[PDB]
Amino acid sequence: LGSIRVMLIDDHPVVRAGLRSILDSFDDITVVAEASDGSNINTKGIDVVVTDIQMPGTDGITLTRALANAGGPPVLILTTYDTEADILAAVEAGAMGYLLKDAPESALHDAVVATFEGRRTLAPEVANALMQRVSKPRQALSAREIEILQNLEQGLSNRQLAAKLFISEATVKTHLVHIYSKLGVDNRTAAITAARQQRLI
Ligand SMILES: [Mg+2]
Ligand SMILES: [Mg+2]
Ligand SMILES: [Mg+2]
Ligand SMILES: [Mg+2]
Ligand SMILES: [Mg+2]
Ligand SMILES: [Mg+2]
Ligand SMILES: [Mg+2]
Repeated sequence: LGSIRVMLIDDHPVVRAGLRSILDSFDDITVVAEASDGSNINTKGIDVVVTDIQMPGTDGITLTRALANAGGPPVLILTTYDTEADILAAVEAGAMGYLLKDAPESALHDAVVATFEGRRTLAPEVANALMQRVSKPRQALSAREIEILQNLEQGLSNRQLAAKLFISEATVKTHLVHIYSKLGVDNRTAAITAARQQRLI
């Protein structure tokens, strides 16, 4: 056949229509099927699946894995640089290709062809979006949190901490949750050890 037969999947018909128009505009690509999620999909006659991440029912991450399990057609995942979707889970799913939805049209064409030919598209723009999303610098422990650790080191219970610092036992407990998360621990003895190793107190 002269054209690569695409199934285009997106829960947002206003966005889907723009992508369809772009894909169909190439002489070597034809959108033969559309869907609004990844459920019940029949891939007979489909050369490439082009899919969104965020969709109700079966999302693009689950669809990617399902098609992989079936030995189904290869998948190109489209997203946005500022997506609220789980971009890390999408990348971990191991689709053949990844591209942003507002990439140059030629790049979308080339991504479809690459996907069809079984060549990976790990688009730098997607990689950059992933790094931005997952690499979040975390704030220092606050003065209050350091104070709590210094008193935990002296062996104070939650009640004693509350009495000494003039904050409620519930407020103490909330702080401890946050401290334990920052320290990578789940109890008070381990927190003290970590705070000592980390030279925090
Ligand atoms: Mg969408
Ligand atoms: Mg056009
Ligand atoms: Mg066409
Ligand atoms: Mg095929
Ligand atoms: Mg453009
Ligand atoms: Mg070209
Ligand atoms: Mg000290």
